[PDB]
Parts: sequence; structure tokens; C-alpha cells
Amino acid sequence: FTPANRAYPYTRLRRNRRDDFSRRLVRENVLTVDDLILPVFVLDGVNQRESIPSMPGVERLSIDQLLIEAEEWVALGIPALALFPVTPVEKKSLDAAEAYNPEGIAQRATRALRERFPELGIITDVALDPFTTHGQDGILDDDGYVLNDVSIDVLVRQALSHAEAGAQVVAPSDMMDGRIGAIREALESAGHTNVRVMAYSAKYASAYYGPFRDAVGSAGNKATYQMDPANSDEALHEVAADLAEGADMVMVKPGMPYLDIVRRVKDEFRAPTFVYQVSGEYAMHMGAIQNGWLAESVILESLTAFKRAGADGILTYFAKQAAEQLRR
Amino acid sequence: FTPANRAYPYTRLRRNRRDDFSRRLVRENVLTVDDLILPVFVLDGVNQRESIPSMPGVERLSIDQLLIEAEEWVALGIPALALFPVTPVEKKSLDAAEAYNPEGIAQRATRALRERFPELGIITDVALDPFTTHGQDGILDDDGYVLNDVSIDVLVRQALSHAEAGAQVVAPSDMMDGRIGAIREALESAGHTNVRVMAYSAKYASAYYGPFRDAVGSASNLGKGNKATYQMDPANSDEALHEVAADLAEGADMVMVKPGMPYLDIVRRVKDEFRAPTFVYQVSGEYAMHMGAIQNGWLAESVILESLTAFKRAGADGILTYFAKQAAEQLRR
Amino acid sequence: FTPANRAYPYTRLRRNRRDDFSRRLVRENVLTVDDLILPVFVLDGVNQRESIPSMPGVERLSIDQLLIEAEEWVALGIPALALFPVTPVEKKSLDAAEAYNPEGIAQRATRALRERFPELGIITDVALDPFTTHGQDGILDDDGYVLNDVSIDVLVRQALSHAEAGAQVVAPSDMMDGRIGAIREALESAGHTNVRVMAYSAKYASAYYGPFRDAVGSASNLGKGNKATYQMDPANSDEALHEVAADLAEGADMVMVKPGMPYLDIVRRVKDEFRAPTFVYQVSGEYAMHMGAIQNGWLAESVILESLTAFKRAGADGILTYFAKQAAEQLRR
Amino acid sequence: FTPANRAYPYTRLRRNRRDDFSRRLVRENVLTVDDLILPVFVLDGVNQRESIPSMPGVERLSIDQLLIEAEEWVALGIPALALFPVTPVEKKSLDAAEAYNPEGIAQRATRALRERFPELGIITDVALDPFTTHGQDGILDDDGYVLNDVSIDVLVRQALSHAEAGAQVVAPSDMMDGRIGAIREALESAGHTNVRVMAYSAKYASAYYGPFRDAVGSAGNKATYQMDPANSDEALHEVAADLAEGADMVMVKPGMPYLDIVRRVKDEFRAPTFVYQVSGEYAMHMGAIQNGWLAESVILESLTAFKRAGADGILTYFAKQAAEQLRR
Amino acid sequence: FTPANRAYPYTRLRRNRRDDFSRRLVRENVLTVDDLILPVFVLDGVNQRESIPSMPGVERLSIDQLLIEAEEWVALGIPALALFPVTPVEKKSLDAAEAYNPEGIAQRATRALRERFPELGIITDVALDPFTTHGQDGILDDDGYVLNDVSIDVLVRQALSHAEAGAQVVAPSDMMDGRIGAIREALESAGHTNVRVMAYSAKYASAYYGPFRDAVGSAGNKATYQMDPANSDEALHEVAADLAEGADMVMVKPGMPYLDIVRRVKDEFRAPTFVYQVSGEYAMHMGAIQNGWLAESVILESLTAFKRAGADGILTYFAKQAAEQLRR
Amino acid sequence: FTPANRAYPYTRLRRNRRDDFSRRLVRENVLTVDDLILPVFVLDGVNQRESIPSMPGVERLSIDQLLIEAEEWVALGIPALALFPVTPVEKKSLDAAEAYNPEGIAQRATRALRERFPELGIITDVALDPFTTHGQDGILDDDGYVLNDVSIDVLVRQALSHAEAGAQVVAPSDMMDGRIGAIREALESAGHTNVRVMAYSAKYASAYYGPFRDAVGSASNLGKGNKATYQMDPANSDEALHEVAADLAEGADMVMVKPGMPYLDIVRRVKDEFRAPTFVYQVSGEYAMHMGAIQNGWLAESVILESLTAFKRAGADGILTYFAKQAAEQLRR
Ligand SMILES: [Mg+2]
Ligand SMILES: [Mg+2]
Ligand SMILES: [Mg+2]
Ligand SMILES: [Mg+2]
Ligand SMILES: [Mg+2]
Ligand SMILES: [Mg+2]
Ligand code: NA
Ligand code: NA
Ligand code: NA
Ligand code: NA
Ligand code: NA
Ligand code: NA
Repeated sequence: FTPANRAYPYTRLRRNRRDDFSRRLVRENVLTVDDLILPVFVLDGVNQRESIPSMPGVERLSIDQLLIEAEEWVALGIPALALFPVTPVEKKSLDAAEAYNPEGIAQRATRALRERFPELGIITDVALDPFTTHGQDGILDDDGYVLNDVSIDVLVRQALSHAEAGAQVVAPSDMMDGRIGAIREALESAGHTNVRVMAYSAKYASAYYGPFRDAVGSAGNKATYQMDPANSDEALHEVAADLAEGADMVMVKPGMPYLDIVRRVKDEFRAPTFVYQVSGEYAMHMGAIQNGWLAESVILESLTAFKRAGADGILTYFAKQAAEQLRR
Repeated sequence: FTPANRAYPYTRLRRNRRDDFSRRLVRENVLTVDDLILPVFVLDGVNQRESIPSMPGVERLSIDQLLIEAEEWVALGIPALALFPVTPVEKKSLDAAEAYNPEGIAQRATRALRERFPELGIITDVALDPFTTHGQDGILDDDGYVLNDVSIDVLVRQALSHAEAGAQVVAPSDMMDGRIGAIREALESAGHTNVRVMAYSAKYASAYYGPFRDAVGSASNLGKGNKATYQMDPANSDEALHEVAADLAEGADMVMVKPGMPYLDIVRRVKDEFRAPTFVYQVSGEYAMHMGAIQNGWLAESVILESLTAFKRAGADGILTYFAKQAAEQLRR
Repeated sequence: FTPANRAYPYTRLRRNRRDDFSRRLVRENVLTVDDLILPVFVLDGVNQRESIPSMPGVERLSIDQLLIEAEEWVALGIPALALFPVTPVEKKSLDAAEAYNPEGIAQRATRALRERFPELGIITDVALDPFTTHGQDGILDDDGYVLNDVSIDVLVRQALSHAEAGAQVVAPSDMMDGRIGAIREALESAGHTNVRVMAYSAKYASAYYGPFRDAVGSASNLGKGNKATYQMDPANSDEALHEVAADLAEGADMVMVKPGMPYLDIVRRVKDEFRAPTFVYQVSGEYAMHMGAIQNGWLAESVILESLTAFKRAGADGILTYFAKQAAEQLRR
Repeated sequence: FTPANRAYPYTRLRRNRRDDFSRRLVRENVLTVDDLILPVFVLDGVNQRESIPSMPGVERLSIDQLLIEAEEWVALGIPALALFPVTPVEKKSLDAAEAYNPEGIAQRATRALRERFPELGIITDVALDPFTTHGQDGILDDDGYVLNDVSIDVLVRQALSHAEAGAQVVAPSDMMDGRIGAIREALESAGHTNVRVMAYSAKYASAYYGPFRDAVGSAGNKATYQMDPANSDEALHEVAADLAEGADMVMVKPGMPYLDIVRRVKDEFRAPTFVYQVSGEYAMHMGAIQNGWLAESVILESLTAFKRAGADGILTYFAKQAAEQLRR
Repeated sequence: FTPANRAYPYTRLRRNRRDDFSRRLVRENVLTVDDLILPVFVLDGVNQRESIPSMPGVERLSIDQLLIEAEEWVALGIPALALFPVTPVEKKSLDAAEAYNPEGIAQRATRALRERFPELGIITDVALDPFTTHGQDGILDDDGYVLNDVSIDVLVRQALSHAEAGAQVVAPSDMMDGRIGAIREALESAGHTNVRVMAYSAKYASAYYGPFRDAVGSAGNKATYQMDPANSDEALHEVAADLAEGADMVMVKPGMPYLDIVRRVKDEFRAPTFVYQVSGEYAMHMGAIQNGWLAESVILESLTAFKRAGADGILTYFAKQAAEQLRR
Repeated sequence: FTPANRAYPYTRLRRNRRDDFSRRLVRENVLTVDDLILPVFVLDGVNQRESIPSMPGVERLSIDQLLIEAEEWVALGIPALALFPVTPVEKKSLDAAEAYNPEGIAQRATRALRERFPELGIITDVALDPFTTHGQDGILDDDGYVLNDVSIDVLVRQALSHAEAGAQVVAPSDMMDGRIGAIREALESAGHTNVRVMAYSAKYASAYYGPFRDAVGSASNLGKGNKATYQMDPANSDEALHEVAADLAEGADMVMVKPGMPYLDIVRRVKDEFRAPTFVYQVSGEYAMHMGAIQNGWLAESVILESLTAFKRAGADGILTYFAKQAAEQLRR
């Protein structure tokens, strides 16, 4: 950055703001549907939907209903979904074995979508917290500590089962050290050459996940694996490791409360960069809009921010709404 | 940056996360009371206190009530207030003359606070939008365009009236080009040598100001109006650096990014490039959306300190936040 | 940049290439209609439409015809036009006086378009080469040298005549030293506060302008002449940064690189160093060579959007292109 | 970059432009014959030349004719040729075995040139598309996907056969991940210590290759291996990998529509950098010149651009024309 | 850094200094108790304390006394202690075997503190100089040279014994090349996954250690392993190696005479950065304060410097004093 | 920086440490006599020599005694002295007039040294704190605030009196904003073309000056007073870069950081960013704490050259140090 000695009144930054045509020409960033990933909550049943108290307007969907809705998502141009199964309580355990069940919700939903919409991206969730009895993120030792390498063993089995289901992207959200490299090695050994790994690289120990926990039925803290909200430099180490270990894309989470992190990650690594606008961000915005406190326009404003900050792709519960505005 | 060939399992970033003592040691940033500015809505009259439905837990206060509340803001260590007068309807006009009235609410409130709390920082708002019938931040030409240099003449008179009232900091929030330099030159000429200028440098044409406009009562004046010919396009990041560079050249003592959390990347760029005192406004819409979620039971109250910690990590030195009292209470404990 | 120790087979860059959905997600740049400026050749007279053999598919149009065509340019969302008058032979002279004629073609066309399409951006050409008997961009001394400061006096009058006609943007294409500052000061003094200056900052002494010179009819005036004493040596890259820095200092609102695809590295440097609104001219020779190849069947029509995507990737915000209509049609579909 | 407060009228950038002598002194870049590589299309026969419809003035040449022409190329000072065989249809197959035939056109032309002009550089094309029945870039799986590692196996055999023919440079144009490292390992194992590898590192999925496809007789898309024209950051990852894998020089392709990529690659890596002015660029220019729409001078202008952008060497169908102008 | 053309009188840097409230708002750095590590000297006995002539106000403490004092340290919020045993003369040897004695002072103190204050960080000293007869830093060859790899063998045994005692951090202060990597490998092999390594990375051959040598009873030079005070660039190589070898935090030593090194290390690596305000710095300051030559306020001034220079954590004999001022 | 993949055991950084000859070869920095400035305390009167209990081994000297001592400072090669007069009590006043007295101690001492040792560099102190009854560095307003521009008027007269006395270097230590430019303009206008200005650029509101204030006898004048409204907050690092940039713009020939060893990171930043002659003051408190420890037997005398080597490594070109004679003696041997 060079200021180039620009000075009022020779330089008046309002001249370009004067007319819509000059604002449109110089406009630095834009949201398009190419940027959008829709996370979806998937039920076990058939002919079912459920409303979520802390996520107004978001539904859990059984797989038949998910296929119906996906027709419109595909028509809108949304490139990918991110699947989050809502695991029945009977299928939760200490060993999280349901993670790699070829008939688990994630695996069944994946096969169904891959067959019905071959061009639609399916990003599965590599994670043990949907399958543990404690909603905790992995296998626990006697002190209640989430064991790093032993949990990865389970995540690796899960990632393989997602690849076999035909998922084009697996996205480890677990924050175990080294899991990206372990999952990549396994995929490569098993001949899953082209399965992308979307690392949750810099995923903070946040209070903004509350409504997601209600959505998935897992509703303890995670400061021993998820990042301290205070730390920024530390995020660069996380991403560097994950790129070395073979991630095809890297993600910051949560989103708008961490835009500075998005900016640094894109600037320093110049790699495909993703950001999750999490359940709490969605719920904050949607709550204020429904209360009449904010205009609908905040939705696009929030999504434009992610582009401006350097994100290539955004995981957002507003993906459908945003895509419909962009179609119009 | 230099990754230094750090590789798992030799590098395991969970080791520092293992225990509280090590997380505390390596913790890169923290919010303190020194970082906090409380914006306050100020009524005319006496013994007036009004709730704001779009800003739950926030009240408009007459000056007598403001003086009483400020006792505990001072006790909690909050360094400064940012005053926002709620202009009576009959005092709005084309020429925004009420802006420089020595007896306007902002001027009166300043004089009262400077006397009662001589150590408390008073930031006044340099801006015509509270005083105009149309709700725009300056004087309109015959095409309804906000005139730049003519509006600055009025902002200059206003800033001078604020200095004369004893304000330590004037904050032009108007987004006219050149106004920081015009205000600085007027202050210097008049002998207001040490009056700080906190420039709203990169203030975006945002939708997150809705509840503030309700609170000061400019919402009905503005109607469906927009500020796209002066406040910045949300899409633009490089442009913000040009804004800040000019305001520093023009003599700003502090530079501000607004809104806040939707623009953390801009805070990061501004601090990184200029290394200057950097400020950020956690706007009314940001406050309301958090409040709304907390009151519904959708988010824990811990999101308040998480939202504020973000501004520190992004590179802000000071934060204008309606949560300043809550936060200062939480830090005192 | 930081390679982050990425190594095959852990890193396989074909994974993101595997499917359309992943290519779309990671796709770093895209052309939109917001990026497009259509240059247009404007005839005197009424009901005139002339093909240009060296620019297949491009026509010179009288103002009545321009107004009709512009209806669909507006409907397709093209933000702005760049006007290039085709000066009658008898109006060319040593003093280039026709440049500032309130009744010249450019002035007339501007008034007509500003009235009929108030939202359409009109970029006028500040330049003496359409009005000079020799075809050079300024007034010659007795050695046949293009005088710098004397030519600026004329360009200043011209820019003022354009502003008076209602042009939102004047674009000095002349490559005189200092002209951006001289034009800016004249606009400011005259109250043309918001008239943008789109500086042709790094315009090269190129051979790719041949078909344009046919189109405006300056080719016969120029003959074998060259512009080496003002337009930049093609070999020089560092020099372009000094050009842009001066034009920004002098008050340009936008800076332009010209020609385009033969100078993509200069676009990249200019955007990287200055972070300012950056423009690029896909010149007449670039248009013709693509057209020629497409019409012969040697290249698919897909090269059009590939050539334009390149400007975005290189760092241009806006592109002056004779393909603007074709491209906007292709994007609408 | 420091502007150093330079200001009109103290600074007038036209002063150096005033006279030829000052323009020549400050002139930042120049094309010389040292920068030129001539690609040539090689026929199977004897005493044969063929004209190419979409490449005016370019001939396919049998090997006897190629030796005749190379005398003038050598006299002009052109450092290297890039050989592109025109494979007879009978010698195309699914397995691309003709790639490593010691009596293939490329191998025969290489031996002949190495013997007759020992100082002339010969850059062979490591590629399966001249030898496949589908002109596709490698071995196909059941879905028609170009298999990465299995194709490399064939490319490695081909590169070895080029080294044995005496090629000083092999230039893999295939865009398989990891092929540079695989080819380098093989060359090193086989004792081909000094055989240079000119990686096609950042080679875009372009429409500018049309006339080349007519030239080689292969006249389907390549977006699953060649780069998206939209992507610039991604090019830096490609080059970094190829330098780590052992490339001696790295190339951007196509050329003038990707000068920004040349600039970034030279700036970031400071390694020997090449650029291909492809058949479509040649044909666009030559078409406009022949139509009288552009002056001949555009040829040198286009080649000067490559130098200015940071290229060390340029693969160009204009190499002979440019060399003759530089001789005069 | 961009000056942004700031000029007197438009810019008056005294405006922000005018009032306490504006100084507090712009204040760039602050010391908190989160930053503080207290080094402590530990005696063999019971019911014992000893004063140290060259460290006014610092005591050696037997383990019972150490537990008593640690109550107040914990109440103050001090995150960690750094243990330095005062080894009885009978337990010194050429082989330094007392380093890895499970009943050595360090190991006994560690167990006791880990049991009584489970949240208090214990950083042990990985070092042979407390256990050698010559106070020299390792195993000596026939010339009196400190043997690199042979000393590491002993340090590795010692670090393992500290991990088994329950130390959360081991801090190798020895300056043997490669010891960080050797100690990390051993910890990982032995299943000590979460034991942090605080490398003394850039530890100068300083005269500021004198009073420490009196404190530990070891009271020869160290220029063959500790760094030349003259060298700054060399410090970056030391830290890069130690980060590659697996250190979780990196330290500069001594402190205030090396603030430029702190600044460079934080700027270049963006990793958790520590600094030791050594015994000589403590004694210089405390001496001047007691003589009435300097005000008590120099203590916080010196500690604020470390934060400003880029240190995250500070090893300081003033930790208690500083924490009490911060509590008030 | 570039680690270049250096890894143990191929890289063993102890190899260069193995022998003295290799340590000497790679040794990155060294102190020499060329780097040394000796500050001296100067009494009125004749045949006066006074010890300073808070600065062991340092004496206040009358001018006759200063002239004698300076013979060996010159012989040891010390390039320059920094004079600090010890102002008689009766010469302190509100207006600090003694600052510009042609017969003041500093002026007299300068004339005497310039005559006796024409090659010895004389740095005079531009500052009002030795001459004010309150001990502050400028003139107070009615609120007890140190007035900026009014104090500069006095500093300007003083700097001129120093130049007239023959001082080659004036060093404003006052921390008024703008004083470097004001002093430079006055020197230029008056024909003092080559008088250097050594700016105390980033001088902190420090506690390490205590023994100096005893030595010049301003300690009793200052009492409990502070200089927080002008000298820099110790916590601030970015701010120091803004300070230095202004002083260079204003015409400083050298820029100084003060205090020294507690601010080595600031020395490093200032040298790195500006590449300008950089100076650092090893203050009286730094001298005393080292002295105290050496005399008690707690630290070896080798810490003296270690403290000074640090300033070189950090990027200082010159060091103001009460150890200059000891150090120059140690280097001569
Ligand atoms: Mg990780
Ligand atoms: Mg502005
Ligand atoms: Mg120019
Ligand atoms: Mg590749
Ligand atoms: Mg080491
Ligand atoms: Mg200053
Ligand atoms: Na995208
Ligand atoms: Na702050
Ligand atoms: Na654009
Ligand atoms: Na070359
Ligand atoms: Na810390
Ligand atoms: Na020096």
C-alpha cells in the first residue's frame, strides 16, 4: 500500500460514490451463488420435518424431504450442501461406532443425493460429536480428556465410509492435531484419489454454536482442542499444518466474529479459503429481522463481508434466501 | 509469516490448549476497561428516561439522569462516553443550525459532564443528520444531493461549539471528503490545540444502523433514504485504506471503522498498514442482534465478551459499544 | 507467498478440478456486466451507420442511431459508454479548437445521452488527436514536437466543455505530463466537484491502435507518425508505476492501462502497488485480432470471455471493450 | 516501490522520451534471440511439407525438411526447438504406446537433429495426447476420466525414451499432478543426470489452443486437469510443487492472455521462467497482419511484453521472423 | 509502516497524551498476571529458608515452605512457576545422574505441587549444570569441551523423569544443538503427548547470570554453546530450528539487554514467545531501589517493556511483587 | 527471513561457536569508540568537583575542571560530549530566560570547549527543565499544563544561543510537538546551515531518569511531578515510529530513543523502518543500576561492554553513556 500523496480536494473519494454506474464499476467484491454452501440437518425417518427453537425458519429433514428440497437448491445454482445428521439417541455410544456405519444417516443421505443430483457437491461432516453419548468430540480418557490419536483412528474410518458413500468432500470439524494428514494418507491408500478434504483449520472455542447444538440434538466446553477466541497468530500455524498435511481447502469458524482471521489466512496462504457463518450468527440476524429491528438487507451485507475478507466459499444457513435474491 | 517447518506430531497445537495456565500464558489478546467507550442517548428536559424497543436494555436519558448514571460508569473505570442527542422535532431544519447552538442538548450535556466528572472523556458527535428534516448528514442541493463543502462549513461551526463546551474529543461521523482537515484547521486557528479528532474514517453505507436511527429519532426523517453517495460501499476494502490515509494526513488523532464485527477485516488492514490509534464502533444493530438472541435463550451471555475480544484481536485499540457497562461490570468481577 | 510445504500426493491440485461444483467454489475471479465499458464511434449528421472493415461487427453511428442502440446497452446493464467522435475533415486544424466546441459531436452526444438515459455513465475523451491536421495528441512547436503545457491549456478547455455538457467522467488519453492535475484544478475551480477523471495513466506507444485510428479517421492525418515522445515505451514496466503515482497525486479517480492483454503484467503491478480503481482498455487491435480469428473459424467464440476474464484475474476493476455488448448478452443468458 | 514524492513539473516523465538516445538508455527490457524457442510440427514422411489452415505460414515438415530448415534457424542464433510430432492415425491407441516407441517421430527427429546440429537445443513434448485415439491427455477410466498416476507411468517411459534419443530437455505438457517428480526420479535412476525438465507448470484450460489441434491432427474439454482461466493464486502452488519436484525451468501457458501469471511466477520464485505464445495467439496476430488490420511491428511488441512480464524464454511460432528482424 | 504524510501542527502527538482517559484508550500494551512466571530456588530440607547475598529479597525454600508460599502465588493468579533445585554437593557428579533421579529435588517438588495445586503450571529445568561437579553444562570430553549429543542423552532421561513427576512444561536451558527434537521424540515415544517444551532458544553467553549462580550454589565460560551477545540474525536460526524440532514455546535469555531479539523473534515467527528477566537484571533493579536511587515504579516499567517488545510470558523474580501491584 | 530448511545435525550452530577465531569472524556487531557520546554535568564557578551519590563514579565539574578532564576524553578518541548544566537555584524562573543567556553555563562551556578542542563534538541540551522553578520542560498555562508552542519560542532562542556559542549539534530533549521544525527553520534563517539537530524523537515518560534529576538538581523542583502529557507512554511502540517520521520530515540530522536498554525493541524498529542515523541514551538509572551491582560484587564489570554491545546489535549508531570513558579505556587496551 502506497497512499501516492492523494489529498483533498484533488482527491474526493465521493466522486466515485456519486452515481450508481461508477459505484458498480469500482465495486471491489460481490457475492454470487458460486460462493454458497448450504448446511442441512438430516433426520432418520421418512416424510418428516421438524422445526428448531433457536433456528427460526430452519428445518430438520428426513432424506425423502431432503431430495425434494434439493431440486430447488440445484435450480438456484447452489454448488454444495454440508450434511449434518441428527443421530437417534439409541445410536450414540462411547466408541462413536455409528460414525462409520455404512447405513448411518450421513452415508444414506450421501448415496441418495449422489444418485439423484450427480453434479451437486456433498460435503460430509468428519466428527465424533454426533455419535458420542456426551456430545463430546472424541474418545475420552479416564480424566474426561479427548484423546487425540485414538479419536483420529475413528475419524479415519468415518472419512473412508463417506468416500465409499460417494461424498466428493469430507470436512473434519473435530480439531484433533494431525487429523488432516491421517485422513489424507488413508484416502490415498484406499484409492480415494480425488476426495477433497475441507479442513476446519482455525475452529474457535465459541459460544456462537449454541443453536447448532439444539439442531443436532447434542445439547461441557472444548478449550482443550478448539482455539481460544483471543488468538490470531496461532490460526496461521493451524492452517500451515493442514495445508502441509494435504487439505484441498481450509476453513475459519465461526465467521463474522473472525473476519480478521479470514483476511490473514487468505493473505498469507493464497489457498482455497472457506468460512462458516454459524448457527448463532444466523439466529442473531434472523431474530433481529423477524423482530423488525433490522432490514432483510443485512443478510447480503453479512455475506458480502465474507467475500471482502477473502473467503472463496461460505457455509451459510441463508444460502437459499441469498440464492433467491441473486436469481431475482 | 514463517511456518518454520512445524509438523505433527512434533508440533501438537493442543499442548498449549491442555491446561488453563498455558492457555492464559499464550493468550494473544484481552479486553480491558481501558478499551471501552459507552455511546449514550441524551434527551432534552428533566427526569426523562425512555426505553428503546429495538435496543433492549438501552435507555434515552435527560441530562440530570445522565449525570446520575455516569457516577457508576466512572466507578467502573469506563474511560469515555460518546454523546448522541435526541433532537426535538421542531428543532430540525434545512440548515441544521441546531448543530452549533451553544444551548443544544449535546453542548449542554458536555458542559454538565465536564464539570461533574473532570476526568471522564467526552466524545461529541460532529454530524448534521440529527438536525436535518430529511435525515441526511448534510445540506442538500436542488437535486437532493448532500453538498460536500457547504456541509463542512456547518460541521466546522458545530465542532467549534463542542470544543467551546469543553469536549476533549470531537468525532465527525458525517463522511464528507476533507472534513477532518477543515475541522482541524478551525480548531488550530481558534486555539483548541488539544481537542482530539476521532475520525469516522471508513464508515460503510450499512443496514446495521437501523436501531440507532430509531433511538435518536432520525429514522422517521430519513424514511427510505440512503447514504450511498458518501458512506462507503460494503464491498470495498482497498478504498478504506485511502480513506484512513487522508484522515491521518488531515490531522486525525484517532481513526475509526464502522460498523464493527461485519468489518473486522477492515480493522485488521487499517491497524496493519497505519499503526495508528484505531477505533471501531460495535453498532446498534450488532448490539440488538446479540441482545435479541441472549433474551430468547438462543445464545449464552458469554457471546458479549467474545464479540468484544474479537475487536482486540483484529487490532482495535478502542471500541464504541452499548455493552460497555455490562462488560466493565464483568471485568470488575 | 507461503507454499506451506504442500507436496504430492498429499496435495493433488486436480481434486478441486474434479467436478464443476468444486471448480465453481474455488474460482478466484469472474467477469460481470458491472466491469464493462463500451467505447462507441459517433458520426455527425442523422441516420448514419458505417461499418469499419478493420473492426468487423463494429459500426460508426450518428447520434440519433446511438440513442436507439443505447436502449439495449442500458437494458443489458452496461454501466457506461466511452464516446469517440469521428471528426469531419474540415473541422481539423492546428489549434484543435473543435476540441472545446459546445456544438462538437462529443458535446452534442453527451447532452443527448445524459437527457435520454440519466443513469448511464458517459465517459468523454479528453484528447486533441481527433481535431489536429497532423493527428498528434497536442499542439506542435516549429520542430514538430508536441508541446506539453500549451496542449494542456487546450485539453483543460475541452474537459470543461465536457463537464458543462453533463459528462460524469472525463478521460484524458493524451499522455501529456501533469494534465491530470491541470484538469482537476480547472474542474474544482469551476464547481465541477464530482466530475470523475479517468486517467490514461500507463498508455503505451503501441501498434495495437491501428483499427481505432481507421475508425475515428485520424489514420490519414497521422500517416507514418509516431507518439514515442509521449506515449510510453512498450519495454518499460517500472516507469508505469511512476506514471500512476503522479496521476493519483494529481487527483485521478480511476487509473487506466492501455493497451490491455499485451500489458496484463502492468495491470497486475498497478493494482498490487496502489490498490486504487484500476481500468484497462481492450484496444481495437485486440478486438480485431480476436474477431478475425473467430470469423475464419480458427478460434471458438469462447475466447471472448477468456480474454475478458484475464483482465479481472490481472486486477482490473473495469474494462473498455468493443465486445461489451456480446459479453453482456452472454452473461444475461 | 517508493514514489519518492516525484511531482509535476519538477518531474516530467516525457523528458526521457524526448530523444531516441535517452529512450534507448532507460529502456528497461529487450528481446534477443537468446530468448527464443521455435515449436515445429514434424511429419512421418520424406520430402514432405503441409500447410495448416488455421496457422497461416506454418508448415508441417518431414525430418529431411526439418534438417534443411534448421540450418537457417542455427544461423539465426535460435537456441532451441520444441518438437511436436504429427502422429499417423494407425499409430494412435488407448494405451498411447507410441509415446515411448524408439522409432516414433519425436525420437527419430531428436536423434537426427542431435547428430546434425550438436549445439541446438531439442525440447521434446512429454504428453500422451499425440498418441491417444481420443486426443485425450492420458489413460481413461470407465467414466472417461484421465487417470493421474497410471498416465504418469506412460509419460515416464516416454521421457526416458526421449533422454535415450539424446534430447537435452523434456517438457511435460500433460498437467498430471506430481509428474515432474516422477519423471525426475526416473531420469536420475537411469543416469540421465543432466536432462533438463521444462515443466508446463501453470497450463490453463484454454480456447487459444484450437489451431495447434489442427496442426497435430488431434482435432472434449480439459478442465479436470488444466487450470481454470480465472485462477492466479493457484498458479503459485503449481509452480512451487514443480520446483520442489525438480524442474529446471517452469512455464506458463498460454502466453499474452496470462502475462500477469508470468509476472507473479518470476517475482515469487526467481527461477528460470518460460512462456508459450500459443497457436491461437500466433494465428490472431498473423490473421490481422495479413488482413492489413495491424502492422508487422505488433510481433515484436507481443514478444517484448513477455520479457517485460518476466519471462526468460518464449516458445513462439514467430521465432524465425523475430530472429530475422533482430539480425537486421 | 506508512507515515501517511502526518505533519505538525495538524498532527500533534501530545493531543492523545493530554488526559489520562485518552492515554488509557490508545495505550498499546499492558502487563497482566497472565504474563507472569515465577522462578523459585528449591532446597533439599524441611522447615528451611536461606537468603542469597546477590539477590536481595529472594529466598531459597525447602519444599514444605514452597507449598506455603505457593498458596499466595495461586491467590494472586500467577500461572506458573519455574523450579530451580539447589543440589546438595554430595549429589553432584561427572555423569550428572542426579538429573534423572526420581527422588531429586526437582522431581519431589513437582509431585508435591502437582498434587496440592493441580491448576498451577510447573516448568522444570532441563539442564545438567545443577548436577555436574564443575557446574559446567554437560558431559566433558578430555579437552574440557561440553559434548553435544552425549549430554542430550542425559537431558532426555531427565526430561522423561520430569514428565513422569507430572510437570506440564519442561524447559531445556542447556543450549546443546538439536536437544529440543531429541526431547520431543522421547516424550512422544513414551506417550507424554501433552508435555510442553519451552525451549531456551536464543540463550546468550551473558555476565547477567552471576546472582543465579550464587542462588543455586554452582558458583569458566560458556561461549562454545551459549550465544555471542553480538549476534541477532543468528537468533532467528536458533528459533527456526527449535520450532521445527517441536517446541511449543520459545524463549530469549537474558531479557531487557535483548529486547531487540524478543521483537525480531515475535515478528518473524508469530509463535508463543517467552523472555527471562534474569537474576542480574533483578539484582540491578532491586539494588538501585533499595539504595533509593530509583523508584519502585521501574519494576512495572521493565515488565511493560517485555510486553511491548512482543513477549507473551516473562520469567521474573519480581512476579509476586508485580502481581500484588496488579491486584491493587 | 528465510530459514532455508536448516536442520540438525547437518546444521549445528555450535560449530561456529567452537573456537575464538570462528566466533570473531561471524561476530555480527562490535562497539568502538566512534559510537560513544559522554554526557557531562557542568557546574558554575571555578575549581568545583562534586560527587553524585545516585551515580557512583560520576562527578559534576566546573568549566576549568571540565577542560582538564576533556584532555583525556579527546586522547581516548571519544567523538563528542553532551553538556548538561547544573543551574544555580536563583537562576530558575517561570519564563526559563536563563535558557538563552549568552553567559549561561552551557553557553560558556561550549565556547571554552570549542576553542580548546576544535575537533571535539559538542552537543548542547535544548530544554527548559533546568531553568524552570517547577522542573517541567516548558512554560505552564494557568492549569499547570506545559504549553506547546509558547515553550518552542523559548527553545528556539536557546538553540540559537547554542549555535552562536559554536555548538555543532543541538539536541532538543523537550518532547514538544513540532519543535524540531521550528528549531531547524530558525537555524536556517539565521545562517546556521550546518548546525546538526539531534532529536530526542521517542523519549519515554520514564522512571529511569531519577539519578540525572538529582545530578542537575531539577529533582527538588519537579517534586512528585510527571511529564505524561509530553514524554511518551512506556507501553507504546507504534507511536514511536510516528514521532521519528515527523522529526525526519522536520529536518533532524539524527534521531534518538530514550531511555535505552528498556527500549531496545524501539531502537530496532526505528533503525529498521527509517534507515537514518540512530542514537540511544543509556540513561542515568541504567548507569546507576549497573554501577550499584558491580560495586556490591553482584555483577562482573564485563556487563558494561555487554550493555553497550546490545545497543549496537539493536541498531544504534551512537550511544549517550556515562560509561563512555570506562568503555573507551577498555577498547584502547
Ligand atoms: Mg489443527
Ligand atoms: Mg474521508
Ligand atoms: Mg503522466
Ligand atoms: Mg502440477
Ligand atoms: Mg539451539
Ligand atoms: Mg515529536
Ligand atoms: Na467462490
Ligand atoms: Na485500548
Ligand atoms: Na468492476
Ligand atoms: Na532469456
Ligand atoms: Na501473555
Ligand atoms: Na557509530
